[PDB]
Amino acid sequence: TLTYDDIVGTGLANKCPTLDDTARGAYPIDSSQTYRIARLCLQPTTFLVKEEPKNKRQEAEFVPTKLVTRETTSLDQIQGELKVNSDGSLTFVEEDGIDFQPVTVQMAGGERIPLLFTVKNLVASTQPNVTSITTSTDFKGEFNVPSYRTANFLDPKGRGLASGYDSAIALPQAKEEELARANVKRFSLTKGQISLNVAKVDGRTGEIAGTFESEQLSDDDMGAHEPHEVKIQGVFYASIEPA
Amino acid sequence: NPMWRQGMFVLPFMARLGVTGSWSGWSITGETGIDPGFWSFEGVALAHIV
Amino acid sequence: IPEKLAFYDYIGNNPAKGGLFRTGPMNKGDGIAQAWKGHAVFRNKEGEELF
Amino acid sequence: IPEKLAFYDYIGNNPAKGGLFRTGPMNKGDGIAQAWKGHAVFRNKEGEELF
Amino acid sequence: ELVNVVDEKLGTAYGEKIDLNNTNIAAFIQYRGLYPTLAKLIVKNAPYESVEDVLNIPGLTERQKQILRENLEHFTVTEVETALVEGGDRYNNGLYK
Amino acid sequence: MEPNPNRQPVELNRTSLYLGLLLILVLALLFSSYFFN
Amino acid sequence: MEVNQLGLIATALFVLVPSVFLIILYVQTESQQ
Amino acid sequence: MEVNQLGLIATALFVLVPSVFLIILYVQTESQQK
Amino acid sequence: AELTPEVLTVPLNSEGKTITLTEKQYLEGKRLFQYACASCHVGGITKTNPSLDLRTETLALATPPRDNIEGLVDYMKNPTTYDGEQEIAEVHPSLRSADIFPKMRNLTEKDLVAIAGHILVEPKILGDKWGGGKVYY
Amino acid sequence: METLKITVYIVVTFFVLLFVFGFLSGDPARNPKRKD
Amino acid sequence: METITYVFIFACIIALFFFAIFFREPPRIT
Amino acid sequence: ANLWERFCNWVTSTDNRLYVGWFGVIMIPTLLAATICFVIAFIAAPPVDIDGIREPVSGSLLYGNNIITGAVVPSSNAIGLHFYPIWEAASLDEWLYNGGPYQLIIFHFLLGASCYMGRQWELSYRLGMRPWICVAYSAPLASAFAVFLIYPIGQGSFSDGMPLGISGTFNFMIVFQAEHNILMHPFHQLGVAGVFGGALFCAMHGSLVTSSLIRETTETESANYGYKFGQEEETYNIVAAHGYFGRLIFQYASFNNSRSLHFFLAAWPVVGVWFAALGISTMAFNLNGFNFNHSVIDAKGNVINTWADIINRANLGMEVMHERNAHNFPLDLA
Ligand code: CLA
Ligand code: CLA
Ligand code: CLA
Ligand SMILES: CC(C)=CCC/C(C)=C/CC/C(C)=C/CC/C(C)=C/CC/C(C)=C/CC/C(C)=C/CC/C(C)=C/CC/C(C)=C/CC/C(C)=C/CC1=CC(=O)C(C)=C(C)C1=O
Ligand SMILES: CCCCCCCCCCCCCCCC(=O)OC[C@H](CO[C@@H]1O[C@H](CS(=O)(=O)O)[C@@H](O)[C@H](O)[C@H]1O)OC(=O)CCCCCCCCCCCCCCC
Ligand code: HEC
Ligand SMILES: CCCCCCCCCCCCO[C@@H]1O[C@H](CO)[C@@H](O[C@H]2O[C@H](CO)[C@@H](O)[C@H](O)[C@H]2O)[C@H](O)[C@H]1O
Ligand SMILES: CCCCCCCS[C@@H]1O[C@H](CO)[C@@H](O)[C@H](O)[C@H]1O
Ligand SMILES: CCCCCCCS[C@@H]1O[C@H](CO)[C@@H](O)[C@H](O)[C@H]1O
Ligand code: OEX
Ligand SMILES: [Ca+2]
Ligand SMILES: [Cl-]
Ligand SMILES: [Cl-]
Repeated sequence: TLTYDDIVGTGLANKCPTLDDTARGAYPIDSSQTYRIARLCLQPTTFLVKEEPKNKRQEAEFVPTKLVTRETTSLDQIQGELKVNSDGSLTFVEEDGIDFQPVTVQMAGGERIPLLFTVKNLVASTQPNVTSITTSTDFKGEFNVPSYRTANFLDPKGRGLASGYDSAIALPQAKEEELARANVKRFSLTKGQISLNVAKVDGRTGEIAGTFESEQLSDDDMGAHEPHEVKIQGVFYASIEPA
Repeated sequence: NPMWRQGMFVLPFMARLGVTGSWSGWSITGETGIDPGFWSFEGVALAHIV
Repeated sequence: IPEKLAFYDYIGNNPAKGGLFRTGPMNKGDGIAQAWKGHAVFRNKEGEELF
Repeated sequence: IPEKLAFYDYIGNNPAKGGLFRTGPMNKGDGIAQAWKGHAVFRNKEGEELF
Repeated sequence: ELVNVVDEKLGTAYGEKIDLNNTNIAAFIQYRGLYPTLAKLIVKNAPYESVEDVLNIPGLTERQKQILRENLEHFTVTEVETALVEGGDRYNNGLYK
Repeated sequence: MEPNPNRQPVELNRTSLYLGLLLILVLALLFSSYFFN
Repeated sequence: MEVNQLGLIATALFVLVPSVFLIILYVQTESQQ
Repeated sequence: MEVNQLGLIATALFVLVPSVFLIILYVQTESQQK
Repeated sequence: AELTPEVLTVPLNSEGKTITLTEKQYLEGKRLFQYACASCHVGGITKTNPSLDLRTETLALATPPRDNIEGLVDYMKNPTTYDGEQEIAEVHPSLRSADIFPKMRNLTEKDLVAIAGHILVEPKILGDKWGGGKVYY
Repeated sequence: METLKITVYIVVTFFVLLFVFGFLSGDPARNPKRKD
Repeated sequence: METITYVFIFACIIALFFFAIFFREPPRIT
Repeated sequence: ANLWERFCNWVTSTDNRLYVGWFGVIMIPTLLAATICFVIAFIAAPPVDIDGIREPVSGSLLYGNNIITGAVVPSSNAIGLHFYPIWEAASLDEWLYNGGPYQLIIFHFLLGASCYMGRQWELSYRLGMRPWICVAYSAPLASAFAVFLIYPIGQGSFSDGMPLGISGTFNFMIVFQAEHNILMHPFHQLGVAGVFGGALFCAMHGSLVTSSLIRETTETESANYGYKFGQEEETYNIVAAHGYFGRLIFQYASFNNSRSLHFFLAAWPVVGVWFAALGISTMAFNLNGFNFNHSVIDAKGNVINTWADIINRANLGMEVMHERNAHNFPLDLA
């Protein structure tokens, strides 16, 4: 039970809470009660990026990468409704929280891959018939991945979507067709997928923990280039409460 | 696109004797996430300049 | 057939096809190889395989 | 209007628009001039002429 | 395929009126009685299929509905534009004075 | 330092200069086409 | 003509480097007593 | 980077011509009867 | 140009009764506005909430209307949000909150009238510069 | 990184000790004139 | 080519510093 | 003699081609480390996220710079004043992304240059000279401290230290004007009088001495051969020099005491440059240049602009544009 001053600068603030090996119980679901996730935490331990090989034929593989933006990657303080469905499955509907982190990783050879690691607007559901959440429960869901930069962001020549120049002003008489992809900024919105595999349950407290894997696109630099496919693996923590 | 398609002359001599990785993480046989230690291609170049 | 094996069976990789003043990487001539097109089989109207 | 007169009324021919290390002919910047596009008249939805 | 969606939006009713589905909250200061109380409710409860659906926000007082009706003529709705509503931008769009 | 007694003066007479410049300029005239290719 | 763009610097140094070597040697021969 | 294709020869001659002038002068000063 | 009685004549209320401020009144208003208000409202903007300025057209559309002496004096006793719905003395300087905003402790009715008069006269002099922010500096 | 840290700490300490013991080694007397 | 050029000129300057200091014309009182 | 005594003798030896000395023992390794890292980083370092907004700026030659645009870029705003040595990073890749080279370079450079100044004291003592050459060097040293250390401390980040590059220096200067109106600060004004005055007195002194050299050479020889290193006699006529300058202005405006003259040459640029350094070092704590914006008002209350107000318009342009993605709130408070 630690204070800020115990934690500040250790790296522990980017780590999700854990559960003891003894937490292999079952958290009862009373189909009559309303429920919430009062805290969801996601702590990535690995970023993989799918390679883009020269001929489609040979499946491209996800390869390991080097994190260059330090211990700034976790999602936390996320909350929302935990619905009990007709078939006894549960559906988590994310309402709010620190549900995104920009992250840059680096491929072998140095190429940097920024991504907006996120679960924004996550809707994730368990199997049917979850009378108790146990270490057999899984959540599978989809979430939105908005553009890594938001609409005000200006490039190094001052061009932007909701602000900025709309041409390459340093090349006043250049033909504009060849610069259209750089000049006309576009705002991506794509889908990601995540699975949460419950490995530990404290039936008393309503806390669960486990591992996650999500898949999503990386930054496209407001439409300047094609995004990469990213797979994030890590651990998660959630506390469930009667709402 | 191996080294001999790219006009590389000393790279194959480093490779022949066991220097096959870069500090930036790739290897000549197409690996990723390798740690060559000091004796990467860059470490060999630096040693010769010193 | 591995792409690598097919690529060795191509004259653009033969070292006896160069010129004294054709300078630089092999890639500067035929280009940077991207993909094997596959093996071409030629046939005439009768359908006989031709080489 | 003679194309030659229109061309004088264009800033790419103004000698105070260059750079000390932007070298060579004017044609190297804006290009080799081919034709006058004609005089552009801008109007808003009300039909008022704008400049 | 390459169009600036914010400039395009300027050519719709978004460019003429307060778009209940997209416009940043500070715009509601242009008319008596809308800011901050009704402004907050309107942004919180967007999007609206038509301007008059703004009268149906749960928990509006009777006086609020009347203020809303008086200002329907200054409102529009257009399709929600991701670029204008992501980033918390309806509540602070990076512009001050 | 004591002087090094192995030092010798070097010479290039005017004829040698001319012969040498002719060699270089003619080699350049011959090889330049191949360098431009 | 689409010539090799290093042709000019290759040619210029091919001439200048040995020509100047010779000129250096000639001039300091002339200046000897 | 799409640099000016004459920048290399210009820099090289800029360096070489005056440096060679000075070298010529220095060596023929050294070779003068001391 | 001069600071004339005309320049100095401003609405006292919403019915269009006017008051002609004296020069001493104007100058006292400027001085008191600097003392009590300019840390947030220099030049007619609002540093801690730039969406709301002190332009006369803005004040006119406040609820209750604030484009007159009496409206401004009332604001300084009991400030509200722009729609009139919430009283904001706990976070905004007023006579009602002089316990927590001590620079309001000794202000008289005549002082508030003066600050109000400065707020209404300044745009008549400065035009769009008043409440305009850095664009108009 | 730990090995690098220790190495640099050792290096720095070594030089800093040279500086301190160096200036303690009768420095006022290392001048060409009065040596006490 | 530009990078080579800049580094080459720089390297020559450092070489010059070495010769100017260690192979200077020695100061001699006469 | 002891091993230690022989070493101390060598360290402090007056006969080493370059003096070593106790300050030298710290100066040599620190300057070499700063230099080596500077040169490798200027050539080959990848882009650095200076403003902590994941917007990396390319400073190196191999990543698209030339001599003029290239720089070692300041460490990330996310770091602030935190100490970021190599071993605090998870990897060299991270260290490079975050501007680690800049910290390593500046801290070794400032230590090594401080020791350079001590070394100038030290050798003067070993040689039986008077001791204050080091005091003249404290002027440029104090200025390097102002831009690499004191300014970052005041502003709370090394991301606001001067970049190690030519265009980056100009960037620092322009942002400083926008944030401090340094042109309107009297210590920067003293700095300018110091360096313009330094240059004027440099040219003056050189021309006056050169004007009065005693004839010792023929027309075909450089006059410089008329002076032999270590000769006892003065090589020019200071009375003739004074006779010219005294009449150029008036007699009392001229120095005929060479010691007073040379003192003045030292003191003018050195004091002015101390004040330049103290300008940067006190604008570091935001006590800024004179602000006469709207100082002049007409009978009605209309602002009558002066040249100060025109300066203010230029400063506004710099202010609103700089670090165009970094500010979310309306005031730039550091
Ligand atoms: C500590 C010393 C050391 C080490 C470990 C290396 C290591 C390396 N060098 Mg460097 N090198 C060094 C010193 C060293 N070098 C020195 C001093 C020079 C200056 C001459 C060089 C100049 C150099 C060049 C120019 C090149 C390298 C290259 C290389 C690489 C390939 C080596 C190779 O193919 O050798 C092959 C060596 C031989 C085949 C040796 C032939 C031996 C002959 C036949 C001996 C005959 C005489 C003997 C007395 C006969 C009797 C013997 C008796 C047993 C009977 C390797 C990373 C290559 C490279 O990749 O560069 C980046 C390359 O091109 N080096
Ligand atoms: C054993 C020596 C050797 C060999 C085999 C190679 C081989 C190679 N190099 Mg390396 N290289 C070398 C030494 C070598 N290099 C040296 C010493 C340098 C520093 C100059 C370089 C710098 C270098 C660069 C910068 C590059 C290469 C590249 C290459 C590739 C293309 C080569 C090419 O186009 O040649 C062309 C060869 C010729 C045109 C033949 C020249 C014949 C001369 C001019 C004849 C001179 C005649 C003389 C004047 C007559 C005198 C007559 C008198 C006696 C009377 C190839 C792998 C290229 C590559 O792809 O890099 C990835 C490349 O970019 N090299
Ligand atoms: C009066 C002199 C003069 C003028 C005004 C021109 C004008 C022109 N020429 Mg011509 N030219 C000249 C002399 C001149 N030329 C000479 C002497 C030659 C033989 C070298 C040429 C050969 C030439 C060619 C081959 C070409 C031109 C072209 C042109 C056009 C483009 C010029 C340009 O890009 O400049 C660029 C100018 C600069 C980048 C300025 C150089 C600044 C120097 C490097 C500063 C040096 C500083 C110094 C070292 C500092 C010392 C410090 C120390 C004391 C301490 C322009 C109409 C171009 C054209 O379009 O032709 C159709 C073209 O292709 N000219
Ligand atoms: C048409 C009509 C009417 C015609 C009539 C013309 C006529 C005959 C007029 C006569 C009447 C008359 C005289 C009228 C005067 C009118 C008038 C006042 C005009 C204005 C003139 C004017 C404002 C002049 C400006 C003077 C001025 C600013 C001078 C410079 C002063 C100054 C700041 C000097 C620097 C200070 C200083 C102490 C410098 C010394 C540092 C220095 C140079 C060191 C170098 C140095 C110095 C040495 O000393 C020697 C030795 C050596 C070695 C050496 O290194
Ligand atoms: C409200 C009122 C109160 C005012 C108080 C203000 C406080 C300010 C303190 C100022 C007083 C200090 C005077 C010290 C004089 C001095 O230096 O003596 C040392 C010598 C002795 O003079 C020499 O005098 C010598 C005799 S002796 O040394 O004095 O004994 C003699 O031999 C020689 O010929 C003669 O030249 O003075 C000189 O060399 C003359 C040079 C002229 C002045 C130089 C000092 C200032 C230059 C720096 C200016 C920087 C600002 C510019 C920034 C860019
Ligand atoms: C900062 C701490 C402030 C000081 C000091 C003063 N005011 Fe203010 N003012 C401030 C804010 C954040 C707001 C908006 C509050 C809200 O939620 O609506 C205001 C608003 C006003 C207004 C209303 C403007 C309008 O267009 O309706 C007025 C008339 C006003 N303030 C006057 C005023 C005076 C006279 C002050 C000194 C006595 C003063 N304010 C101080 C912030 C701050
Ligand atoms: C960019 C390409 C550059 C190529 C550069 C080539 C460098 C050429 C270096 C040649 C140097 C010749 O070296 C020079 O030799 C001469 C004699 O020849 C020496 O001269 C010595 O002998 C001569 C002749 O008896 C005496 O008069 C003289 O007093 C004595 O010093 C010089 O002291 C030496 O400096
Ligand atoms: C003296 C050599 C020191 C210079 C080392 C440069 C870093 S190493 C360098 O890094 C790049 C990007 O990470 C890679 O693309 C490249 O293949 C690799 O050689
Ligand atoms: C002058 C360069 C000094 C930098 C040295 C970095 C050493 S790093 C060191 O190098 C070894 C090489 O065999 C490896 O085995 C080891 O795993 C690696 O960490
Ligand atoms: O980081 Mn560089 O620059 Ca000193 O102000 Mn704030 O922060 Mn940023 O902005 Mn303006
Ligand atoms: Ca499980
Ligand atoms: Cl900036
Ligand atoms: Cl901010």
